[PDB]
Amino acid sequence: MADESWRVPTPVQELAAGVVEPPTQFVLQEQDRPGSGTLLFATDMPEPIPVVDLSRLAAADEASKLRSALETWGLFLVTKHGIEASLMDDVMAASRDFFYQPLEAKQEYSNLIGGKRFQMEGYGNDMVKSKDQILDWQDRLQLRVEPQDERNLAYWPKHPDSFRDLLEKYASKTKIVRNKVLRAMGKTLELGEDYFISQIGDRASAIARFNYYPPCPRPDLVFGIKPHSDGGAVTILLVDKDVGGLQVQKDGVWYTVPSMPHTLLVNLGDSMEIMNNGIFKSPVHRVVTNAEKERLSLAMFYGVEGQRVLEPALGLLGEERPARYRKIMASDYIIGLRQGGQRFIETLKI
Ligand SMILES: O=C(O)CCC(=O)C(=O)O
Ligand SMILES: [Co+2]
Repeated sequence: MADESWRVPTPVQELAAGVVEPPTQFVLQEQDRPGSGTLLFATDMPEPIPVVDLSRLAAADEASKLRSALETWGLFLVTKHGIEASLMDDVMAASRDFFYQPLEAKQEYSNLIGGKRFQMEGYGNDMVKSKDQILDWQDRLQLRVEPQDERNLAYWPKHPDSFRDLLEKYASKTKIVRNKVLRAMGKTLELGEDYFISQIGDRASAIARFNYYPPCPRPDLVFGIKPHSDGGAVTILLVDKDVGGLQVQKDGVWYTVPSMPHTLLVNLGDSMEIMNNGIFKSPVHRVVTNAEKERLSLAMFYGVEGQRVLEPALGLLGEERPARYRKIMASDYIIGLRQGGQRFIETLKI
């Protein structure tokens, strides 16, 4: 009937080889470009830089840093998070080893069912919904890590042969970090330390996303990953070798997210914004490319169980305090998120 072979994009790592212009499907309209047309993409983030010593989170001055960071930016760097540098280095080395393999080897894990049907899990790109869609300058391998009995290990790279063990160990380590952050948030919001852990639920999704950003000859014309907020409750992000690129939006201004060696980045998701009545909000963020080197990151997305109603916590609505978000089942929120200027969560504000 009709040819829709534009739904099947070639990996950017291939398209980026040796080019001096970005192919047209990556080029943003002038007013949408990182510097809107200029070479100045972002402002340096002002002090105090949002940094949280996770081992000292029970101390009041550290809790005050976490609260200040979440109010101001919706994210923070974490130090002393309990994840050994050797394991952070190895999981990102395993990722680099996978992306460096031949296209043939990587497409054995393709997220294009039968070579044509997008699904989220596997190696490739995000869904192409229309011919005129501007694509991001990245590829990604995305894997469902939790619940354990829902994993499809056929999409997990078999080479290098320690990829699976490294990801499993790392994910179990980021779950500890997740819970420590969530307990500190329940405490500062006076909701109980286990409030958000229980809202999220024992079988909640945890998804690993290994991002690969090839060098781009014209970083002013494309996004490595387009402006967005994460949809779940909390994201724990690891950037290999702290290569720059990540930026965060605040009051319409884009700020470079600074790096610290051996740290992780925690950012809130939209589901958390609703659950906490907007006290802390989900930050809009993006990745700009560079001309010199590839950039690798690993995001651990912690979602909320699908049938949980997302709604402002009851403890935040005492004393006739008004709800600022309509309620919505978590699976319904994700569905609305994947629909096509205005972010979906704006439709829920009251
Ligand atoms: O690569 C990064 O630093 C950001 C990744 C990100 O925003 C995402 O995968 O949702
Ligand atoms: Co993100």
